[PDB]
Amino acid sequence: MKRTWQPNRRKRAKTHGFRARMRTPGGRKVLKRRRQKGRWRLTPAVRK
Amino acid sequence: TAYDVILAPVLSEKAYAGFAEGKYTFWVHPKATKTEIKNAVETAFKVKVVKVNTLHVRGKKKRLGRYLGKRPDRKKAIVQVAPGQKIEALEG
RNA sequence: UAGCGGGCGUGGAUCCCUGGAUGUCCGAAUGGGGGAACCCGGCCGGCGGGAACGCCGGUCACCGCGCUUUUUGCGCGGGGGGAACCUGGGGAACUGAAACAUCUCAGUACCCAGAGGAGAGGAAAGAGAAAUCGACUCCCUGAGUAGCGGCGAGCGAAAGGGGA
RNA sequence: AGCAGCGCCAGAGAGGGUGAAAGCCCCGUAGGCGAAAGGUGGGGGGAUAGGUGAGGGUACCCGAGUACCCCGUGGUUCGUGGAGCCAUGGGGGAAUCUGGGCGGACCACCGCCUAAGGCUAAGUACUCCGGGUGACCGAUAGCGCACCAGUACCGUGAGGGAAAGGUGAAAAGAACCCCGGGAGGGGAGUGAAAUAGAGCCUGAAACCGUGGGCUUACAAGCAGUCACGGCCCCGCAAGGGGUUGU
RNA sequence: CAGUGGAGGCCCGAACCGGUGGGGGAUGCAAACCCCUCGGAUGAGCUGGGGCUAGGAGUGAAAAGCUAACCGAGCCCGGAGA
RNA sequence: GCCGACCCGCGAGGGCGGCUGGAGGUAAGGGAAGUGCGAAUGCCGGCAUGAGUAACGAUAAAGAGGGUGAGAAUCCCUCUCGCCGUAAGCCCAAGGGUUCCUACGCAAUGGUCGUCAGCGUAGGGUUAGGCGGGACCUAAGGUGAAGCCGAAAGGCGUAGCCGAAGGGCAGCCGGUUAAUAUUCCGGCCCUUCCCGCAGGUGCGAUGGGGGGACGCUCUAGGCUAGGGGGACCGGAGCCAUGGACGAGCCCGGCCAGAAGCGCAGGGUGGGAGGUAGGCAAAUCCGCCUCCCAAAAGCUCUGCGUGGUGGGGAAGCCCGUACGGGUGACAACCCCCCGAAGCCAGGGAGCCAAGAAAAGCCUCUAAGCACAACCUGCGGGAACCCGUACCGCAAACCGACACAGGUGGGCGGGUGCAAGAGCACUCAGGCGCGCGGGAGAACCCUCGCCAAGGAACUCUGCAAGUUGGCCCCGUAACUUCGGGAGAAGGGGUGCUCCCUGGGGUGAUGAGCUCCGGGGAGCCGCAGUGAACAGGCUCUGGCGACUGUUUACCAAAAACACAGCUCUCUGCGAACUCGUAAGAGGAGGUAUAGGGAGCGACGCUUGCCCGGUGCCGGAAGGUCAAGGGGAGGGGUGCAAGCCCCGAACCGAAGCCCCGG
Ligand SMILES: [Mg+2]
Ligand SMILES: [Mg+2]
Ligand SMILES: [Mg+2]
Ligand SMILES: [Mg+2]
Ligand SMILES: [Mg+2]
Ligand SMILES: [Mg+2]
Ligand SMILES: [Mg+2]
Ligand SMILES: [Mg+2]
Ligand SMILES: [Mg+2]
Ligand SMILES: [Mg+2]
Ligand SMILES: [Mg+2]
Ligand SMILES: [Mg+2]
Ligand SMILES: [Mg+2]
Ligand SMILES: [Mg+2]
Ligand SMILES: [Mg+2]
Ligand SMILES: [Mg+2]
Ligand SMILES: [Mg+2]
Ligand SMILES: [Mg+2]
Ligand SMILES: [Mg+2]
Ligand SMILES: [Mg+2]
Ligand SMILES: [Mg+2]
Ligand SMILES: [Mg+2]
Ligand SMILES: [Mg+2]
Ligand SMILES: [Mg+2]
Ligand SMILES: [Mg+2]
Ligand SMILES: [Mg+2]
Ligand SMILES: [Mg+2]
Ligand SMILES: [Mg+2]
Ligand SMILES: [Mg+2]
Ligand SMILES: [Mg+2]
Ligand SMILES: [Mg+2]
Ligand SMILES: [Mg+2]
Ligand SMILES: [Mg+2]
Ligand SMILES: [Mg+2]
Ligand SMILES: [Mg+2]
Ligand SMILES: [Mg+2]
Ligand SMILES: [Mg+2]
Ligand SMILES: [Mg+2]
Ligand SMILES: [Mg+2]
Ligand SMILES: [Mg+2]
Ligand SMILES: [Mg+2]
Ligand SMILES: [Mg+2]
Ligand SMILES: [Mg+2]
Ligand SMILES: [Mg+2]
Ligand SMILES: [Mg+2]
Ligand SMILES: [Mg+2]
Ligand SMILES: [Mg+2]
Ligand SMILES: [Mg+2]
Ligand SMILES: [Mg+2]
Ligand SMILES: [Mg+2]
Ligand SMILES: [Mg+2]
Ligand SMILES: [Mg+2]
Ligand SMILES: [Mg+2]
Ligand SMILES: [Mg+2]
Ligand SMILES: [Mg+2]
Ligand SMILES: [Mg+2]
Ligand SMILES: [Mg+2]
Ligand SMILES: [Mg+2]
Ligand SMILES: [Mg+2]
Ligand SMILES: [Mg+2]
Ligand SMILES: [Mg+2]
Ligand SMILES: [Mg+2]
Ligand SMILES: [Mg+2]
Ligand SMILES: [Mg+2]
Ligand SMILES: [Mg+2]
Ligand SMILES: [Mg+2]
Ligand SMILES: [Mg+2]
Ligand SMILES: [Mg+2]
Ligand SMILES: [Mg+2]
Ligand SMILES: [Mg+2]
Ligand SMILES: [Mg+2]
Ligand SMILES: [Mg+2]
Ligand SMILES: [Mg+2]
Ligand SMILES: [Mg+2]
Ligand SMILES: [Mg+2]
Ligand SMILES: [Mg+2]
Ligand SMILES: [Mg+2]
Ligand SMILES: [Mg+2]
Ligand SMILES: [Mg+2]
Ligand SMILES: [Mg+2]
Ligand SMILES: [Mg+2]
Ligand SMILES: [Mg+2]
Ligand SMILES: [Mg+2]
Ligand SMILES: [Mg+2]
Ligand SMILES: [Mg+2]
Ligand SMILES: [Mg+2]
Ligand SMILES: [Mg+2]
Ligand SMILES: [Mg+2]
Ligand SMILES: [Mg+2]
Ligand SMILES: [Mg+2]
Ligand SMILES: [Mg+2]
Ligand SMILES: [Mg+2]
Ligand SMILES: [Mg+2]
Ligand SMILES: [Mg+2]
Ligand SMILES: [Mg+2]
Ligand SMILES: [Mg+2]
Ligand SMILES: [Mg+2]
Ligand SMILES: [Mg+2]
Ligand SMILES: [Mg+2]
Ligand SMILES: [Mg+2]
Ligand SMILES: [Mg+2]
Ligand SMILES: [Mg+2]
Ligand SMILES: [Mg+2]
Ligand SMILES: [Mg+2]
Ligand SMILES: [Mg+2]
Ligand SMILES: [Mg+2]
Ligand SMILES: [Mg+2]
Ligand SMILES: [Mg+2]
Ligand SMILES: [Mg+2]
Ligand SMILES: [Mg+2]
Ligand SMILES: [Mg+2]
Ligand SMILES: [Mg+2]
Ligand SMILES: [Mg+2]
Ligand SMILES: [Mg+2]
Ligand SMILES: [Mg+2]
Ligand SMILES: [Mg+2]
Ligand SMILES: [Mg+2]
Ligand SMILES: [Mg+2]
Ligand SMILES: [Mg+2]
Ligand SMILES: [Mg+2]
Ligand SMILES: [Mg+2]
Ligand SMILES: [Mg+2]
Ligand SMILES: [Mg+2]
Ligand SMILES: [Mg+2]
Ligand SMILES: [Mg+2]
Ligand SMILES: [Mg+2]
Ligand SMILES: [Mg+2]
Ligand SMILES: [Mg+2]
Ligand SMILES: [Mg+2]
Ligand SMILES: [Mg+2]
Ligand SMILES: [Mg+2]
Ligand SMILES: [Mg+2]
Ligand SMILES: [Mg+2]
Ligand SMILES: [Mg+2]
Ligand SMILES: [Mg+2]
Ligand SMILES: [Mg+2]
Ligand SMILES: [Mg+2]
Ligand SMILES: [Mg+2]
Ligand SMILES: [Mg+2]
Ligand SMILES: [Mg+2]
Ligand SMILES: [Mg+2]
Ligand SMILES: [Mg+2]
Ligand SMILES: [Mg+2]
Ligand SMILES: [Mg+2]
Ligand SMILES: [Mg+2]
Ligand SMILES: [Mg+2]
Ligand SMILES: [Mg+2]
Ligand SMILES: [Mg+2]
Ligand SMILES: [Mg+2]
Ligand SMILES: [Mg+2]
Ligand SMILES: [Mg+2]
Ligand SMILES: [Mg+2]
Ligand SMILES: [Mg+2]
Ligand SMILES: [Mg+2]
Ligand SMILES: [Mg+2]
Ligand SMILES: [Mg+2]
Ligand SMILES: [Mg+2]
Ligand SMILES: [Mg+2]
Ligand SMILES: [Mg+2]
Ligand SMILES: [Mg+2]
Ligand SMILES: [Mg+2]
Ligand SMILES: [Mg+2]
Ligand SMILES: [Mg+2]
Ligand SMILES: [Mg+2]
Ligand SMILES: [Mg+2]
Ligand SMILES: [Mg+2]
Ligand SMILES: [Mg+2]
Ligand SMILES: [Mg+2]
Ligand SMILES: [Mg+2]
Repeated sequence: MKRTWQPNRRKRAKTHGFRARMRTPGGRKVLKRRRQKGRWRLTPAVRK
Repeated sequence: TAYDVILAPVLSEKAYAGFAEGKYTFWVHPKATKTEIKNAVETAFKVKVVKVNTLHVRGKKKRLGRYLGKRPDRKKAIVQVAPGQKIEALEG
């Protein structure tokens, strides 16, 4: 039955993407923490 | 900056296949136009290219111990030299 | 970091400090776009036979201030980051009060802007009772005092004195 | 490097390492020396910007939507209180030293200070960074991370978030033969040691197994305890240990 | 009246959408499945792709349903050792 | 650390001895604390129990010979058997990300096995002006110079810019690799850009105009895909087992293709004058006037043809692999069925009234007219990204080689009234990655049953009966449509004979589509298998189709067309927002918001005391504020300061009425 994860890349990137995060003060802090924690991936990756 | 687009020849039965016809395929630099692979191999093997073909070679992922790898990407270009011409340099 | 294959060092190699060079692409990211690391350009040079095509070097974001003849211009600056500290704008609730509403938690948590090796504050329209003191900040003290308080729970100074 | 014998150094007997336990072997330690280059640097020196007089007259100036007053609030120890002071959203709205503000309503006296422009180091705060020290941890501790960890993995995402250190002094890492497809072993060999043989120091417990001793198929059970007895074992015996029949 | 015509939240019935009854499953094939049966099926239809709306908020042919497998107030981190 | 039957201590402990261990330890006497664990459904780890138990993931299904190999139920090959075949085959898109192909290999992964693999190691493998996307357009939306708003962060937003499965745009057939192919190659055919030239024209755009440019349902003509038959064309072969050497059987008889020609369609009025409009730029468009042709012409597209290129079976030898030969010098032709596709912007009807923008064409402005546009030809130029493989699944989403989920295209034949249904079957693909036996209860799915036939039971739950098509026939009631598939019946196969009509051809034969009449044959039974309604009567609720509690409720609940009330005059009421603003609505009372009722029929009574709402210029109370008699504090005073009566002061409430 339709589960919940229905991958689509435009979506992934348009929504949790980097350009996207920088766009809003909210996402900016996210990048900020992400980086200050030392995450390797600052945002989901997308092979398309 | 010209012997830089050409990287090394690709060596493969399939590469050889087309030496017989007019077709020399080699590893080029990944950011190279066909417009440049042209003026490149042209000023490099003193031939005239009538036709360049390209394709990326997504690099396979190898590994070792726990350490999980990823081979570098590449870009074969394959050049069709003016009729009759040849490149002894490659025909070994 | 052994190995295969080759080299270099007293004509001071490796290596360590200092300055310089180079430094693709993305990122404030700034020629334009964009789904970051990709795509597409204008201008002036250059490269290939080179007009068409491609590449190479330079250059072109926006805002503020100053100068300039409206203007086109020209220069100086800004933008983003930073563990904690700091300052300004905004600002809770659990909780305590053995319910709860004033009150408390607390101007705390946090959000936002800014500052910087600190930041604030700072040379009295002051203190407050001595005809005295003499900017500001910090520590000790004064003091759990003075007071504040559904005079509940609680909260809680200053002057002065000793110091930096 | 222990033990022994005889020596020496010390402005150095902090500490570390070397096959174990070293002042004298090694690196250090005490003491002392050093920068072409970049950074720092009034601490010392020099220079510049600036700055400094007494009396008399004059009544020109001395920070405006400001003082001030009232309404609404904030700050302060101050919760509307007798409620000032500082600050200011709304309304009215001055003066220039016969000016103004304050000294907790208000008034009089006395006294203090000069608002409505700005700047100012030090003393202070913190710790990403470097170092030093610990009646601080020693791999379930200490940072989440001693290890390739903000990883693997988990979540669309914000985000969550592990596990995992140790052969030996030296790799000397076990040629070679043997069984096996391999794995793994048995010999040989190295080593002080190989049940130190490679997730290899030590190697506890649960848990699984092999061998041996005592025991059990008419027997009733919180599993033990008390007694006697048989068997087995240690001791010459007196004794003790194991087992368990009643 | 006959002809022609070809309307309709019309009828039967696949795809497709759905879940009526029963059986099965119940450490499942499966954190909602299977079989038989059944409802709609030119419409208030089903559907791919691109978009917008969210936490006292959205969305709701209204069940307090849905809002990333538990929603009478989502998830995360924080206040927090309430 | 391990052992002890010894010693000391009341005990927690300490000591001693043996074995292991192999580099630290820390008296006496004091000090300091992360200081003693059996329990917290405690936290971490390890290891047990259940138990060799349940399971091994669709009941589509196996068997044998040969080969490989240390080892085969499980890998390769062969034959037989079975299952799918609107799929369980084939091609796209998404997601996935090397899973593709080779070679070597089996520790683990694989629910068993594994020599195999989608697994480990390594090497190869993805080629484009023309396919898709970008150097094109615009949609919702997003962003956003201006501008507006907000304590900050930020919100809204014009132009513009971004945004696609929509608009526009030039490639078809065939061959080749182990693995790519409108991408390489072969053949035929195109597109832009630049340069030179020929000819031609007022050229020129971002601006004006045309066009692009549109719904649903039904539908004509012609054609193609696709499919069937052929005694005709080609073909290696076959005569079995009683018969057949034949109009026998079996196989195959296509694909692309420019110009031109043909067939079928779409598009399009032509000429002249005047013009105040398309934000006074126009020869264009619009609008008025008259004349002509009423159709052609011109323009475009589909098909057929077409120089020529290609391909081309069964069967047989070689063959693990997989193809290559044979295999023809192949033939390549007739007839029929025929689309939902094509011509395409076709036609008709309907009401719910059916994107934009660029390309393209045209008009002019600035500017140029040695330019520049336009047409032909010649020569040159033509980038970036994707291209493997999986793709209804063992490669995507579901922790799994999970019976679930996933958009578009193709989806053959025969039969059944039709069909994408059903049964069987091509092509193609599979037998679902544990087997072997046995033939107990019991469970599941399924078959049948004497007599009875609802006695079962909460309930005919479940099963069963019925079932398609054709003809006969069919009631209350009704809103005249219905109720109807009411009910109940009869027919249905096969053979011969007579015959009616439609289609293509030509009017005929052949092919095909739908029938009507008689005669007869067999069986228990003729929609002989599979698909396939049991029926009636009478209450309740709800008018009706719809909606719903994703995962225990599908209903009598919600919704609904319709009715009434009420608000709202437009900068509307109302809603979201602090605001700007937006929605309402580019709507205007035949409208919009709220509320209740809920097709339709007939109807809807009385009670305004209380509550709400509506009305009520009186009165009553009523805050700030205004007012200031009167009183106070202080000063020597001028003053300063405070308190304060009457009186004026909204809405609300009271009151009055609906
Ligand atoms: Mg791999
Ligand atoms: Mg430089
Ligand atoms: Mg850059
Ligand atoms: Mg950029
Ligand atoms: Mg360019
Ligand atoms: Mg250039
Ligand atoms: Mg030249
Ligand atoms: Mg510049
Ligand atoms: Mg001048
Ligand atoms: Mg900064
Ligand atoms: Mg702080
Ligand atoms: Mg309380
Ligand atoms: Mg309490
Ligand atoms: Mg309490
Ligand atoms: Mg603050
Ligand atoms: Mg700074
Ligand atoms: Mg300092
Ligand atoms: Mg300072
Ligand atoms: Mg300051
Ligand atoms: Mg001063
Ligand atoms: Mg001051
Ligand atoms: Mg003094
Ligand atoms: Mg009290
Ligand atoms: Mg306080
Ligand atoms: Mg000091
Ligand atoms: Mg100090
Ligand atoms: Mg001596
Ligand atoms: Mg030592
Ligand atoms: Mg030196
Ligand atoms: Mg020195
Ligand atoms: Mg100093
Ligand atoms: Mg001097
Ligand atoms: Mg001077
Ligand atoms: Mg004087
Ligand atoms: Mg004021
Ligand atoms: Mg005052
Ligand atoms: Mg206060
Ligand atoms: Mg106050
Ligand atoms: Mg009070
Ligand atoms: Mg005062
Ligand atoms: Mg004020
Ligand atoms: Mg006083
Ligand atoms: Mg006085
Ligand atoms: Mg530090
Ligand atoms: Mg440190
Ligand atoms: Mg740890
Ligand atoms: Mg551990
Ligand atoms: Mg660390
Ligand atoms: Mg995951
Ligand atoms: Mg070795
Ligand atoms: Mg050995
Ligand atoms: Mg030998
Ligand atoms: Mg083998
Ligand atoms: Mg080994
Ligand atoms: Mg030892
Ligand atoms: Mg041992
Ligand atoms: Mg081993
Ligand atoms: Mg091991
Ligand atoms: Mg052991
Ligand atoms: Mg014994
Ligand atoms: Mg006995
Ligand atoms: Mg014994
Ligand atoms: Mg009809
Ligand atoms: Mg219908
Ligand atoms: Mg129906
Ligand atoms: Mg569908
Ligand atoms: Mg539903
Ligand atoms: Mg149900
Ligand atoms: Mg059950
Ligand atoms: Mg739709
Ligand atoms: Mg909420
Ligand atoms: Mg969660
Ligand atoms: Mg708290
Ligand atoms: Mg010991
Ligand atoms: Mg000690
Ligand atoms: Mg002590
Ligand atoms: Mg403790
Ligand atoms: Mg403890
Ligand atoms: Mg305990
Ligand atoms: Mg329990
Ligand atoms: Mg067990
Ligand atoms: Mg059993
Ligand atoms: Mg079993
Ligand atoms: Mg099975
Ligand atoms: Mg079957
Ligand atoms: Mg078999
Ligand atoms: Mg063989
Ligand atoms: Mg063999
Ligand atoms: Mg053999
Ligand atoms: Mg279907
Ligand atoms: Mg792999
Ligand atoms: Mg392939
Ligand atoms: Mg294996
Ligand atoms: Mg296995
Ligand atoms: Mg499995
Ligand atoms: Mg094999
Ligand atoms: Mg093998
Ligand atoms: Mg094999
Ligand atoms: Mg071509
Ligand atoms: Mg380009
Ligand atoms: Mg505006
Ligand atoms: Mg655009
Ligand atoms: Mg195209
Ligand atoms: Mg393929
Ligand atoms: Mg192929
Ligand atoms: Mg000429
Ligand atoms: Mg013109
Ligand atoms: Mg002109
Ligand atoms: Mg134009
Ligand atoms: Mg135009
Ligand atoms: Mg236009
Ligand atoms: Mg237009
Ligand atoms: Mg359209
Ligand atoms: Mg045909
Ligand atoms: Mg045909
Ligand atoms: Mg013939
Ligand atoms: Mg015969
Ligand atoms: Mg046949
Ligand atoms: Mg046959
Ligand atoms: Mg005709
Ligand atoms: Mg005109
Ligand atoms: Mg005129
Ligand atoms: Mg004109
Ligand atoms: Mg004209
Ligand atoms: Mg003209
Ligand atoms: Mg035709
Ligand atoms: Mg043709
Ligand atoms: Mg033809
Ligand atoms: Mg022909
Ligand atoms: Mg011909
Ligand atoms: Mg040309
Ligand atoms: Mg491909
Ligand atoms: Mg599936
Ligand atoms: Mg999965
Ligand atoms: Mg399977
Ligand atoms: Mg589907
Ligand atoms: Mg079909
Ligand atoms: Mg199976
Ligand atoms: Mg029977
Ligand atoms: Mg019976
Ligand atoms: Mg009977
Ligand atoms: Mg009977
Ligand atoms: Mg009975
Ligand atoms: Mg009953
Ligand atoms: Mg039933
Ligand atoms: Mg029957
Ligand atoms: Mg009936
Ligand atoms: Mg029949
Ligand atoms: Mg004819
Ligand atoms: Mg039926
Ligand atoms: Mg009744
Ligand atoms: Mg009745
Ligand atoms: Mg009714
Ligand atoms: Mg219904
Ligand atoms: Mg439900
Ligand atoms: Mg509006
Ligand atoms: Mg409006
Ligand atoms: Mg509107
Ligand atoms: Mg309207
Ligand atoms: Mg009536
Ligand atoms: Mg009534
Ligand atoms: Mg009156
Ligand atoms: Mg009086
Ligand atoms: Mg008096
Ligand atoms: Mg008096
Ligand atoms: Mg007076
Ligand atoms: Mg009066
Ligand atoms: Mg009034
Ligand atoms: Mg009144």
